[PDB]
Amino acid sequence: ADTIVAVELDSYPNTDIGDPSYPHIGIDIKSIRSKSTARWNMQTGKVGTAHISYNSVAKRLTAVVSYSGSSSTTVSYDVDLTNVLPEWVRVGLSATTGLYKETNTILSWSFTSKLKTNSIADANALHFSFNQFTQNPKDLILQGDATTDSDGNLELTKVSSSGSPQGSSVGRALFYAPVHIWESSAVVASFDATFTFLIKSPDSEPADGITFFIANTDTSIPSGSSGRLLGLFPDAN
Amino acid sequence: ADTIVAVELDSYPNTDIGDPSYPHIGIDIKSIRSKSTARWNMQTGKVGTAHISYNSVAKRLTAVVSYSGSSSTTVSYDVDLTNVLPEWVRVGLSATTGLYKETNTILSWSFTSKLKTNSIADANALHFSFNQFTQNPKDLILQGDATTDSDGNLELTKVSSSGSPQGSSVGRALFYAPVHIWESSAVVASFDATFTFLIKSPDSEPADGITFFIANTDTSIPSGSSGRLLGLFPDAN
Amino acid sequence: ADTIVAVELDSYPNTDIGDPSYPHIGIDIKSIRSKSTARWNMQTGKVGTAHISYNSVAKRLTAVVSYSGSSSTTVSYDVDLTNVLPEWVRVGLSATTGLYKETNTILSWSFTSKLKTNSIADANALHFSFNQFTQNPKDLILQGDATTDSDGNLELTKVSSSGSPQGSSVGRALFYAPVHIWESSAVVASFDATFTFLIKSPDSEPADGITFFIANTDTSIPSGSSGRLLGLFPDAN
Amino acid sequence: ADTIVAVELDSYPNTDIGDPSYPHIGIDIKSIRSKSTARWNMQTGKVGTAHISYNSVAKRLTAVVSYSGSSSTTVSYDVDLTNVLPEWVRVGLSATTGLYKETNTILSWSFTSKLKTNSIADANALHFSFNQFTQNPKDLILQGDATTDSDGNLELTKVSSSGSPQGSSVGRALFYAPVHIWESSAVVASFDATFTFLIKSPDSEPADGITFFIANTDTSIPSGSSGRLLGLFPDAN
Ligand SMILES: OC[C@H]1O[C@H](Oc2c[nH]c3ccc(Br)c(Cl)c23)[C@@H](O)[C@@H](O)[C@@H]1O
Ligand SMILES: OC[C@H]1O[C@H](Oc2c[nH]c3ccc(Br)c(Cl)c23)[C@@H](O)[C@@H](O)[C@@H]1O
Ligand SMILES: OC[C@H]1O[C@H](Oc2c[nH]c3ccc(Br)c(Cl)c23)[C@@H](O)[C@@H](O)[C@@H]1O
Ligand SMILES: OC[C@H]1O[C@H](Oc2c[nH]c3ccc(Br)c(Cl)c23)[C@@H](O)[C@@H](O)[C@@H]1O
Ligand SMILES: [Ca+2]
Ligand SMILES: [Ca+2]
Ligand SMILES: [Ca+2]
Ligand SMILES: [Ca+2]
Ligand SMILES: [Mn+2]
Ligand SMILES: [Mn+2]
Ligand SMILES: [Mn+2]
Ligand SMILES: [Mn+2]
Ligand code: NA
Ligand code: NA
Ligand code: NA
Ligand code: NA
Repeated sequence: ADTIVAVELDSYPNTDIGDPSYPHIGIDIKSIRSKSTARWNMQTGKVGTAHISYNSVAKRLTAVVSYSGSSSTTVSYDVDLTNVLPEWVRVGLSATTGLYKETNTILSWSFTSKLKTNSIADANALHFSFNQFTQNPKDLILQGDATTDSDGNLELTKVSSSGSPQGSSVGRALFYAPVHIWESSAVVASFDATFTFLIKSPDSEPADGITFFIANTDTSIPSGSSGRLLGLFPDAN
Repeated sequence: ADTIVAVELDSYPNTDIGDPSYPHIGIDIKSIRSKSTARWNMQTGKVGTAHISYNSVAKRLTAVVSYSGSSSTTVSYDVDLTNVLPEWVRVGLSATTGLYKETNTILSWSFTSKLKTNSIADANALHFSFNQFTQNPKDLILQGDATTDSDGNLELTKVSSSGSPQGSSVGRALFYAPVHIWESSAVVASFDATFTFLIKSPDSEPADGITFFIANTDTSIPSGSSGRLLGLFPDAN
Repeated sequence: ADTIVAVELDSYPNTDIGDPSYPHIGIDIKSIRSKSTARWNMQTGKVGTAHISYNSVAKRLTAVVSYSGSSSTTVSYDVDLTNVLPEWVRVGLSATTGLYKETNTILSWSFTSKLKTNSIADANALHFSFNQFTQNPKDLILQGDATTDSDGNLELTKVSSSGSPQGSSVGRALFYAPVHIWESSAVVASFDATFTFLIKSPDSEPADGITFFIANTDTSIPSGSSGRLLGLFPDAN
Repeated sequence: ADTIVAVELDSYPNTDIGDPSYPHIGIDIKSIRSKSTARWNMQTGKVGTAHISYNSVAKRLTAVVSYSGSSSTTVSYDVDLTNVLPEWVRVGLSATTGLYKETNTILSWSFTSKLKTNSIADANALHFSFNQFTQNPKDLILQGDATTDSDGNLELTKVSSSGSPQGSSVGRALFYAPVHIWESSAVVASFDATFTFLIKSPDSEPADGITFFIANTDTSIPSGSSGRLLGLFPDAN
């Protein structure tokens, strides 16, 4: 199995597998069963922003999800990532729909990782930023249903040519380069990610969610990971 | 009185005013009496590095102080900085000697502050980096005894022309521009600082310490802030 | 007199003092009489963007001014800036109106300066970015008529409470910190600036222009610098 | 054939194929026959630094190669890179030896590419920085003889376990991710690279050189590209 750490924007409460009884954001460490969650007043049809951060000194993975003038939902979790992840990883975005559906539309995404070693200059750095997506994003590994559209958006899950979301979809986008997310001689390892997103749905209870995740480099969509497993895990353990 | 938040590298245990009984690093919020400390195996005559970070989501101010191959001392403290500091601040370095003495030599210093508001692009940013100091550092406000030397170092406290440290010294260096360190509409406010330093001393128990601090914009060295008060506070309350 | 290098967005052709006979962008080195100009299809009432760059190896100061889908005007000039400017400068924006008028509204501004010396890490850096302006921009030196408005814009020249531009106005905004724009031991010195702007006017021939400029640190608006002298020069020599 | 743009640090004058009669730096556009060269006072056994820059407004590709206190060699060339390179590229370092030999040791490498579109925020960015190299650099495509060593250096050409350079060697290292180096709607495209290097040799006339290059994404070492062709070209046309 892969090794996964994620920030989930989970629109659909799957209380049979431990979700709280509301839409929520969560921090996931090697399980769909979040280690920490917060209530999320998700707003269909409005552009949201997520900002995720972590550093190895603080050892606190945090996320905030906002809609302008609209709400600010925050979650954090204390964890030593170096003890969980391999030292080389790929970073990505995932999304699913199930019986119920929603767009999982990414409008922009940025990511920064640093390793520091007793200088004002980083010992290692990686940064990428997209404020739109090309028709042929050569620096993305697209998995499952994920595609880019004529508007420059990344559609993680399937949408029809009219823009309507489809059920039973899974898709992911990984940055092409492996990231050296920790190294045993570094003094500090830190990372930050931001993305903006648009979730539209006609459904009473839109589903299922989208995530930013960090994984082993050769990560692939697990078999059986549609709907409530957000394209990340093979089961609900 | 000024309003001060600091990371102290405190070489001299002043147990009468609450220091632990060893050299230590500490996080100071409006008092010399640190809110959190860690033991510090300080090494005279070796170049050290300090890395300080905070973000408004995590609400955890952290520092790590290292000497290569030598030791890694870390301290953190959970606090909401926006509720403590004014929204405009100056950032700086301070140092003192007292009866006992040490160089408080800064070899490099960098600082980054960001404000983010629902885009992959910062809503506001400030960054500065010095890997050496000019003879006339026009972007620094030098206070007290602080000066730059012919080697490109910032000598926060007095040193003789042979390089020997002097007692009863206080000095500070502030970045010239005010920094907008938080703002009530921002989704996230974050800052990072790094500096490298050299503390030499002939004394059995070198004193007194050096700090990175954040203050009201018009901050000045308090009267009576030499030695154990590290140039930051007018008393030990 | 001050020492000035500027990029001018010159809406009004003052052919008596050497302007071409059209609105134009220009590179100005110690004179209002541009060293290089390009025709500018300026569009009142639309948001424009300017990007300015220079590096000491290439020795080519360049600017591009764009309106989305609208036009792209570019100018460059080969010059060794280190031989013209003092090693410490302030950077700023200036604007004027004269008999004829226009808003000189700045919506965002960023600036980066680097000094490099045989490492992958900069020897010195300064960066600032504003994507809006506070009511009390403590890190700006406002000169003349320049003010910030309730919308978060910087109004370099006077506008009425209805937003109508006024004639015979001059204003400038400088970044608070001096910038070490070159240093004799650096291998490379480089700088980049971006701003976005909005020029509205009811006038047949809107006037007079706005600039990004670099000057001696103590620069002030010259006497007699309204209208065609864009707040930068005391005469048209 | 591949499509190549390079900055060459050419230690060995191959005057039969157009080199000047001295060690030199050069800018290469689709040929080994440099479009522009400068004399280079190369210093065996000393660490050097190269800084390379380009932007689409200025249209001037420049390089400077320095040894501290030692010499500063600069070359530039006016060219519109968007008309030469594909819009997606890989970036890399190459080196060769031939009959005569030298180490082609890279100690650090950084690279930044930006695309800007009428905001203070980049429309697209990629940055990477290595201040040393891992034993298994998962974000590098190593070609030919290139390897990383136990000291954290990248040895582009073969060296023995005692550190002695070998003849008839070719090697390259490419960054794993493709780079979107230009795009037809961008207002500006810019890139910067820095690396530090160490060239040791016992030979009277050390050979052959090392380069930073930009190529089509699927670039490979051409057959017959050892020695004077610096691993980049299949012939001397
Ligand atoms: O998309 C929402 C959910 O739809 C499905 O689960 C169901 C939620 N409501 C239901 C109602 C009926 C039945 Br049948 C099923 Cl499986 C479900 C499953 O696909 C879940 O994995 C998914 O989280
Ligand atoms: O520099 C170390 C310290 O020296 C002084 O306190 C003393 C430490 N040891 C002593 C021994 C004797 C006497 Br007298 C004095 Cl005040 C002290 C004071 O200046 C303190 O503020 C300072 O922390
Ligand atoms: O704002 C545009 C210009 O208005 C003035 O110059 C004039 C341009 N057209 C005119 C027409 C009449 C007279 Br009177 C005057 Cl001074 C001028 C002067 O204020 C110029 O400096 C300025 O460039
Ligand atoms: O490494 C230096 C050079 O060595 C070779 O060319 C020669 C330079 N001096 C010579 C002297 C003798 C002979 Br045989 C040969 Cl091929 C050469 C060839 O391998 C060249 O491609 C290379 O630039
Ligand atoms: Ca769920
Ligand atoms: Ca103390
Ligand atoms: Ca004019
Ligand atoms: Ca050659
Ligand atoms: Mn959940
Ligand atoms: Mn203390
Ligand atoms: Mn003009
Ligand atoms: Mn050559
Ligand atoms: Na878009
Ligand atoms: Na130094
Ligand atoms: Na605005
Ligand atoms: Na090294």
